[PDB]
Amino acid sequence: QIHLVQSGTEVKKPGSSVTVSCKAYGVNTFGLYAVNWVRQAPGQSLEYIGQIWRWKSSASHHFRGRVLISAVDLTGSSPPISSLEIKNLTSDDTAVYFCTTTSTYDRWSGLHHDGVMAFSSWGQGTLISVSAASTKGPSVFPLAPSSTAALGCLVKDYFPEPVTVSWNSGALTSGVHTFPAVLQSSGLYSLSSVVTVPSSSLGTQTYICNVNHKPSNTKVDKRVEPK
Amino acid sequence: DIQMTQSPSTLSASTGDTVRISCRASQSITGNWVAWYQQRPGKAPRLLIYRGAALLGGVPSRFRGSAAGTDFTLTIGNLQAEDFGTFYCQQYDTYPGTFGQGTKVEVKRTVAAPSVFIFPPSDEQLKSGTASVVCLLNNFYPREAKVQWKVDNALQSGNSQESVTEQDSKDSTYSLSSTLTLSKADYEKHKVYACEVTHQGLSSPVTKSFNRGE
Amino acid sequence: NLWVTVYYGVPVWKDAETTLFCASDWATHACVPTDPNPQEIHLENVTEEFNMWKNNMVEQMHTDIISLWDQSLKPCVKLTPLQCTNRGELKNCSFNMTTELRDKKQKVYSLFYRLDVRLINCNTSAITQACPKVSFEPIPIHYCAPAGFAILKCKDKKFNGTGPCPSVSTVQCTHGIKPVVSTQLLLNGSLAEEEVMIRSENITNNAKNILVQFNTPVQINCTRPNNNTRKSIRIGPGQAFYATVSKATWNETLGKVVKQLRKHFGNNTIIRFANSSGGDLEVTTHSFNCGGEFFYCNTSGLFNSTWISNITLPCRIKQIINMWQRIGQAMYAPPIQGVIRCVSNITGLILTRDGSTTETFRPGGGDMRDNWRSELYKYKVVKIEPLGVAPTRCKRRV
Amino acid sequence: NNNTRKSIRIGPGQAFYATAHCNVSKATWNETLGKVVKQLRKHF
Amino acid sequence: FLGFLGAAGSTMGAASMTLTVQARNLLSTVWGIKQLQARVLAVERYLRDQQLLGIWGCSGKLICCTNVPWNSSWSNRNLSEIWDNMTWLQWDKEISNYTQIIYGLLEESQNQQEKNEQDLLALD
Amino acid sequence: LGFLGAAGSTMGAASMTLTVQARNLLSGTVWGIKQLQARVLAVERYLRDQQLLGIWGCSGKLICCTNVPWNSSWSNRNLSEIWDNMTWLQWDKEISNYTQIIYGLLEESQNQQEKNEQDLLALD
Ligand SMILES: *[C@@H]1O[C@H](CO)[C@@H](O[C@@H]2O[C@H](CO)[C@@H](O[C@@H]3O[C@H](CO[C@H]4O[C@H](CO[C@H]5O[C@H](CO)[C@@H](O)[C@H](O)[C@@H]5O[C@H]5O[C@H](CO)[C@@H](O)[C@H](O)[C@@H]5O)[C@@H](O)[C@H](O[C@H]5O[C@H](CO)[C@@H](O)[C@H](O)[C@@H]5O)[C@@H]4O)[C@@H](O)[C@H](O[C@H]4O[C@H](CO)[C@@H](O)[C@H](O)[C@@H]4O[C@H]4O[C@H](CO)[C@@H](O)[C@H](O)[C@@H]4O[C@H]4O[C@H](CO)[C@@H](O)[C@H](O)[C@@H]4O)[C@@H]3O)[C@H](O)[C@H]2NC(C)=O)[C@H](O)[C@H]1NC(C)=O
Ligand SMILES: *[C@@H]1O[C@H](CO)[C@@H](O[C@@H]2O[C@H](CO)[C@@H](O[C@@H]3O[C@H](CO[C@H]4O[C@H](CO)[C@@H](O)[C@H](O)[C@@H]4O)[C@@H](O)[C@H](O[C@H]4O[C@H](CO)[C@@H](O)[C@H](O)[C@@H]4O[C@H]4O[C@H](CO)[C@@H](O)[C@H](O)[C@@H]4O)[C@@H]3O)[C@H](O)[C@H]2NC(C)=O)[C@H](O)[C@H]1NC(C)=O
Ligand SMILES: *[C@@H]1O[C@H](CO)[C@@H](O[C@@H]2O[C@H](CO)[C@@H](O[C@@H]3O[C@H](CO[C@H]4O[C@H](CO)[C@@H](O)[C@H](O)[C@@H]4O)[C@@H](O)[C@H](O[C@H]4O[C@H](CO)[C@@H](O)[C@H](O)[C@@H]4O)[C@@H]3O)[C@H](O)[C@H]2NC(C)=O)[C@H](O)[C@H]1NC(C)=O
Ligand SMILES: *[C@@H]1O[C@H](CO)[C@@H](O[C@@H]2O[C@H](CO)[C@@H](O)[C@H](O)[C@H]2NC(C)=O)[C@H](O)[C@H]1NC(C)=O
Ligand SMILES: *[C@@H]1O[C@H](CO)[C@@H](O[C@@H]2O[C@H](CO)[C@@H](O)[C@H](O)[C@H]2NC(C)=O)[C@H](O)[C@H]1NC(C)=O
Ligand SMILES: *[C@@H]1O[C@H](CO)[C@@H](O[C@@H]2O[C@H](CO)[C@@H](O)[C@H](O)[C@H]2NC(C)=O)[C@H](O)[C@H]1NC(C)=O
Ligand SMILES: *[C@@H]1O[C@H](CO)[C@@H](O[C@@H]2O[C@H](CO)[C@@H](O)[C@H](O)[C@H]2NC(C)=O)[C@H](O)[C@H]1NC(C)=O
Ligand SMILES: *[C@@H]1O[C@H](CO)[C@@H](O)[C@H](O)[C@H]1NC(C)=O
Ligand SMILES: *[C@@H]1O[C@H](CO)[C@@H](O)[C@H](O)[C@H]1NC(C)=O
Repeated sequence: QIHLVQSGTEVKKPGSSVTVSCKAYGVNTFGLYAVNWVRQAPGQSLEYIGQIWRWKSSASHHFRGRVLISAVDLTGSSPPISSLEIKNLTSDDTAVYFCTTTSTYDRWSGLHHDGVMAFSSWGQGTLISVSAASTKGPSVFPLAPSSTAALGCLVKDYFPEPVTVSWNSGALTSGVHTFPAVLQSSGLYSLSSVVTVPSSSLGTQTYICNVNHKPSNTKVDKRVEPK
Repeated sequence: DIQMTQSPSTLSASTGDTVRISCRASQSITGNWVAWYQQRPGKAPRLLIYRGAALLGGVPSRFRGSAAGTDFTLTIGNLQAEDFGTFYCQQYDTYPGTFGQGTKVEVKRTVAAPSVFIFPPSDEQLKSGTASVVCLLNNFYPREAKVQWKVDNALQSGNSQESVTEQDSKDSTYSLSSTLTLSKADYEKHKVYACEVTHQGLSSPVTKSFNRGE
Repeated sequence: NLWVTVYYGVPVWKDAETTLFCASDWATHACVPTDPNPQEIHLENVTEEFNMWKNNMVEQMHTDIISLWDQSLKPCVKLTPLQCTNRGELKNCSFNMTTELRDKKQKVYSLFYRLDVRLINCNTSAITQACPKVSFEPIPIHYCAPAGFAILKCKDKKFNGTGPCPSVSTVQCTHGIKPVVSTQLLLNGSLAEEEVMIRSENITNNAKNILVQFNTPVQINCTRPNNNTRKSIRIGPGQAFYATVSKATWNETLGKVVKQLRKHFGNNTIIRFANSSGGDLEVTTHSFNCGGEFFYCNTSGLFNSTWISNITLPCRIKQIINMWQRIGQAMYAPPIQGVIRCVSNITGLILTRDGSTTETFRPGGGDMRDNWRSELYKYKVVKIEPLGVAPTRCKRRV
Repeated sequence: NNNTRKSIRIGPGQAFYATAHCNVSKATWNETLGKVVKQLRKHF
Repeated sequence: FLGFLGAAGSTMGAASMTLTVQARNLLSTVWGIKQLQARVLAVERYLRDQQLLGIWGCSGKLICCTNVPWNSSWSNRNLSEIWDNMTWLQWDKEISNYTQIIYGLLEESQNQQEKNEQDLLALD
Repeated sequence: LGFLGAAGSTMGAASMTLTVQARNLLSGTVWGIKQLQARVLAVERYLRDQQLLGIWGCSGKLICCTNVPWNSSWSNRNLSEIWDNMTWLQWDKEISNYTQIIYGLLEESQNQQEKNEQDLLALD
């Protein structure tokens, strides 16, 4: 079966370059399959960057000349692989980047139209984050209950994504809403994670959230005592 | 370039329903070089339909597409739980291939009033020199709702940010976070902090608030 | 104001599989002879993608050989009515044999090889001797496409059998393809121009065989140097049983193969050549027919090497064969009077691979379809679709 | 009956393979026959 | 004399100059039984194409003018976009959806309606 | 209305659907040899019918006008009677005596004298 695996997530600063790899397992050759690279901006629509078909590299006019897409055929050691290199990153390039494999053996397939084609195989995705900020552990502050009631944690000023939030070391899972990250004016990420529990259990049970940030290798445990 | 204008942007349906998503192109695509994709949040898109009426190997029979001139329609009869998500139309008649804005397919639920909570800034956060105010909206439907912040009974804008969960699989409700951030010196100066929420499920705008100190 | 118009003969073809007939300049007789000068038409600006691994021609050629060969033992004498001493490659076995008459019997002195012997055939299958009149001499065979079809040929000097072909031509008939039944070593096959090339259904997978094509041919002589004799013992009525490489050139070739292997396994890694690990005797040995007697020769003397980044072989004979793993059918080869000598060109290898920097390569075997693929890589069958409709702004006269 | 067959070797190659009421419902058959006899009708 | 399928990689306009080369080479005891049904298929493969050519008001080889107006929905391309910047292999791919529509429209399109009126017209 | 759809209709109405029986008139190891002779027979019965259309001035499918006068002795009838009150099966039986007279009359009275006429006529 065809499995497309891409490189790991990478953090880069503006003006830098970057090369993302894509191992095509199950693909027999790039002579009978074409590779298309598409990025999806955060919460946005998808955008065609380029392709490589019949061993011919190409890129869209918007990205024309700014990107280099190479691929190498199968070897006895490793399956065939394509590479998407993007020079001079900007914050508008922060997006997820996808590998595409579509069979090209048949002329009538209707998947492809003279090099312009639909996308039959896809990959896990590579998050390319472009920001001037450097890695930073999150400062965690408690959202305390007062006056059924709700409480939470405030995870603020962490870069890059992601942070994982758990409660009572995983004991508390019901009613837990961990909001997605927002990117601050300071080019930093911040989110909050809240819980709804019966107010009658506020003094009985103790509530702790567990934040972990592997990029900074930071892990904090913050007690949310009510006020 | 071809411009794919997708419609509608969001639709709600239930299991077993029959649902239709339209996608118009700036030019007319005779060759029917248009594909449809399903993307659940976080995972990679799946190619469902290519060339209009062609189903990709393994895609259920209940997905069928129709192409006439400029307009294109993806039809999902007998809507299933696995089918909910976001859908994109893609043309590949002229270089470069262009996708649509997308169409969100949410679950139907009875309209639900939001549980509103307001959270003042942590005392420890104050020793850092910054203050963040959070207003929580929880378990509500539908997703259209507007929050404004009232400080000393005065409107505040440009400094509030919002974050929203994806629809809960079990109750088909949403949850929203409104984070208001400002300087430490300004906070002590302001007299009182309030959160007023306007939503369909509430008869009149519900406002939940706190004055500095409790 | 534009209107449809019908065009006939428009150059439009699609991939297709169909029955192909034969062309031959005794099995070859009854096969429609070839045109004194074929026509080859180049397809300018045309790029066609080939997939030698999914070719129907090979499997139509393979199914043709199997089913045409059994017809070569149908009008031949059946050997159903069939004490030894000698190491000795052959053994002088005696046995009682029926004569013309059911009652009378006959004692006989015959000479069979150690591998044919009760004979091994009875445990597995019945047996039929070949007709001594027909010959197994390889003669070139052309495979042709009938009307409404065409065959595309990749006019590329270096081609691994897959991907796009920028220079395509078409012919009604393939070239004279040798159906030479050889194992491990390809004999009298197509010679690659300039650099040698390597082909495997899956390079990553070791289990898939690895076909090598020489550009420099390798001369090879084998000889059955004993003057044998034939006494036609009467096993009536009517039916009758007929009772009884250069080391200087090989390293030049191999030295090109390591360069041929190139980046497939890496430049740095060492390349080791080792004998086959085992299996059926048709795999372990460079088995082929020569002069009517079937040769089995050990190639361990060619495949013993360890190549850093920077010649006679033994031979034995089997009197009977069950080629193509066909059970129920067995052919006895009636020996030939006199000494046998052959001189053929080694044109390619079939190689397998093992499961750091250690690469082991063995001589090839298994399906004989791979050797046909050493000839049918340049070809694929297409169906001609000559009807076209298009607008031209002409209207029919009324 | 759970039978077992033993392949005795009448070679070469060839091999010979050496080595029960049946039921129908009656409630339907009486019903079926009565339609049959009426089906004959005029013929007899 | 560019040969059989010679103009395959050429534009549609130029490939219609060499039509008569792919049309003349369109018809061009066991074991031998496998060459027979190839001959047999060859003629039913050829009569099938010419029955259409017959049901359609053509028969006459190579080129044929019609009274079917090309609705735009089939292509919407200026003939220059088709004859001078496209090959037959590409064109057959675009219209693949509407081809059997055209085939049906042809026969009904004139001959059913066209041969009948000639019957009326040829009365007087 | 499909293949053989108008068998029970009047001759006048049955001639509208000629292209449905005409398009389905060719319809696009032992034991399998039984299916081979069938499709071999299929073409020689189709060509035998179309050889006549060839030596007749037809070629063009389905309907064809001629110059052979309809002789009174053969099925002298009201045109309205023939086409508005008769089926083809009925008609083929009534003209049955005079059919091969017409077949022979067609090949000679019409095309043999007509193309040699044109041969003489196209001299200037
Ligand atoms: C069976 O047989 C078959 C044939 O018999 C055989 O097929 C052959 O397959 C091989 C693959 O193994 C093919 O060779 C490959 O070709 C690839 C494509 O090469 C073309 O494209 C590149 C790039 O083109 C862009 O740039 C040029 C500028 O020069 C432009 O002019 C182009 O138009 C194009 O620009 C367009 O696209 C841009 C974006 O993509 C747009 O922005 C722009 O606007 C345009 O739209 C060209 O450079 C190539 O030209 C070069 O070579 C030709 C000669 O062929 C010269 O004439 C020319 O002047 C150039 O020198 C060509 O046009 C190559 O990408 C690929 O190269 C890789 O492999 C070699 C080793 O073999 C490396 O040295 C090389 O660096 C590449 O490796 C990179 O990628 C791998 C994997 O991705 C990485 O692991 C590796 O690290 C490396 O990355 C490095 O570079 C990156 C930057 O690129 C950097 O980010 C990395 O960090 C790292 O530093 C290879 O050569 C060959 O063509 C086939 N043969 C035929 C006949 O077609 C098949 O394999 C056989 N199969 C088997 C199983 O045996
Ligand atoms: C020619 O021969 C070569 C071998 O020489 C052969 O290459 C092999 O191809 C297969 C697929 O065709 C490859 O197998 C896949 O490998 C991926 C990735 O494996 C790496 O990463 C994992 C995780 O870190 C490691 O465990 C592993 O050791 C490797 O390092 C796997 O992810 C695949 O399994 C997934 O898919 C299966 C589908 O049936 C599931 O059952 C399974 O549970 C896995 O699912 C998970 O991952 C999915 C993403 O892959 C995800 O979508 C799911 O939701 C779930 O999370 C699969 O095993 C194999 O590695 C290749 N080996 C080599 C040496 O290349 C070629 O295929 C062959 N060529 C042809 C044409 O056949
Ligand atoms: C323009 O013209 C193109 C042709 O050029 C049309 O493309 C065809 O689209 C149809 C869509 O229905 C395709 O048919 C479907 O193919 C599916 C996949 O086929 C592949 O995989 C299977 C399984 O491995 C193989 O058997 C097959 O050979 C292919 O390799 C099938 O899965 C579909 O069948 C399923 O759905 C039906 C639903 O009724 C069930 O009844 C079946 O049992 C089964 O579950 C279906 O057959 C077809 O392959 C395409 N052809 C080509 C040549 O591309 C476009 O549709 C047309 N455009 C428009 C707008 O009409
Ligand atoms: C990377 O590309 C950006 C454009 O995306 C370049 O930014 C431009 O830089 C010039 C001067 O260098 C300015 O005049 C433009 O206004 C800039 N445009 C934008 C959109 O930023 C940038 O120069 C490039 N980086 C490098 C190192 O050359
Ligand atoms: C196989 O035998 C042939 C002879 O039939 C050898 O060819 C001879 O080679 C020598 C020199 O090697 C020449 O002098 C002779 O003129 C050649 N004769 C013929 C008829 O070709 C050949 O060398 C042998 N192969 C090997 C590997 O030794
Ligand atoms: C490969 O071709 C060679 C010819 O180059 C064949 O050698 C001939 O073999 C026949 C009998 O098999 C002899 O009658 C000829 O005298 C031989 N000619 C030469 C020049 O040696 C050889 O038989 C072929 N090999 C196979 C396996 O068919
Ligand atoms: C076709 O037959 C009808 C009879 O079915 C003929 O109609 C008769 O015509 C004559 C005068 O021409 C009248 O006097 C009769 O009264 C008519 N009878 C009926 C029943 O209509 C008709 O003439 C015939 N058609 C032709 C062209 O001769
Ligand atoms: C062709 O155009 C007509 C209008 O003249 C329209 O009814 C028809 O839908 C078009 N063809 C197709 C295949 O849609
Ligand atoms: C009319 O047909 C008959 C045959 O039925 C024929 O004998 C006769 O000659 C024909 N009439 C004339 C005027 O020739």
